[PDB]
Amino acid sequence: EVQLVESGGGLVKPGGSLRLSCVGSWMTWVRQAPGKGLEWVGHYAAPVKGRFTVSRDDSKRTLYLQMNSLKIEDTAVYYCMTLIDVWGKGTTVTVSSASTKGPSVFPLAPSSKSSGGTAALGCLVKDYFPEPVTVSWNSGALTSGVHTFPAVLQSSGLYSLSSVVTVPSSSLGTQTYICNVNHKPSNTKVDKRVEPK
Amino acid sequence: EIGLTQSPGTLSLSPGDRATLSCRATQRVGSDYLAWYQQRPGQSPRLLVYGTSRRAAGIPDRFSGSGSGTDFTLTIDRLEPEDFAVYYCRQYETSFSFGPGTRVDLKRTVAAPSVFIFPPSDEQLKSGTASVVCLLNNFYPREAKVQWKVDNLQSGNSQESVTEQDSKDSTYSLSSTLTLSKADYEKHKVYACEVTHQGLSSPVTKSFNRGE
Repeated sequence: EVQLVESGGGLVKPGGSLRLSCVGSWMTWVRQAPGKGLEWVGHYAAPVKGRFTVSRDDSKRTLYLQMNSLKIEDTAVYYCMTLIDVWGKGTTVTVSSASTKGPSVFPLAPSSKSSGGTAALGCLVKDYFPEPVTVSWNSGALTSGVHTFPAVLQSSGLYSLSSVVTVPSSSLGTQTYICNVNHKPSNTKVDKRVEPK
Repeated sequence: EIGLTQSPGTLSLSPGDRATLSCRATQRVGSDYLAWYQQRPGQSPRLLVYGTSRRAAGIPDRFSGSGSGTDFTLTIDRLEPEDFAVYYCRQYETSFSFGPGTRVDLKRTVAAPSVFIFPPSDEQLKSGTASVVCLLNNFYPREAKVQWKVDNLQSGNSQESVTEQDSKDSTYSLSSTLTLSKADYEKHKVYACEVTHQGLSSPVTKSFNRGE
């Protein structure tokens, strides 16, 4: 089947530059900022004209997007597109001046009975960079009720996230709850016991 | 040169309903230069129709393209559970921009949020920052409102995030976290979270006093 693979996406400082490539087996580049819609970059767009330059090699089967003098707003997932359309899997480009940091995990202790089988508790995955982070509960045993929210980018440039779970209020005396936070970019694994306060 | 708008922002329908999405342009677009894309959460976009009305390969018959000039519509004749996604329209004549998107979610019985409030942990207070978290759990529709009261005081600096529509229950969950310094936090007593929602006849408030 007609497929496309992308590479070259990584972490870059705001002033820096990066090049991402797409090999096939006309071409279009589009990006998607976190939680926003598809934005056409070039195939130039007004925010990227002048700084971005699309090149193409018909010999080595590749399409290049040369991103020079990046900005924070350039942080997105860039896609290849070229009747049967085919799209690459995407590679994320993150532009920030913050350095890689492991999250600080804080308990969201169960309180606020709101009772009748439902109690809420969770963990606060705070001040980490970059994305993504993985949160599981009781080493993967707890899967019903867990909501791991999409991260928000704080003003400091570090992300923050909350992962909550609803459990029978009868069980929080008996059952113990630990959340497993895994931040692969920083090679950090944290287990935090959440107990009532 | 040309801007695009889509209506509505979110579309709440049930499986077996007929969906009609709209793409409107600021200036006229030729009928060979308007396409429609579909994107499910966590996947790459997919071409549905191109040239206003022509379908792409392997696309079911429910998807119908229509429109001309400055108004275009995408029709999904009978919705299937896999058809609940985000749909973008794209022009490619003078301007090549995408539209804002239209979210199509499963219409579900109205569900009021389960509100929970979490005080800052003593471990966090050892760092010099206090972040109190309000949780709105398993509600529908997606539209909800959260307001913060550090004293019976209205705030202007907090952050929120909302989950995607759950694959099984078809509900949403929202978390609003208020970030204060430890100096600010220790000064005030009663911390309240006010929640407004279509499933609530009157606003729900959950609060705690710092001493507890």
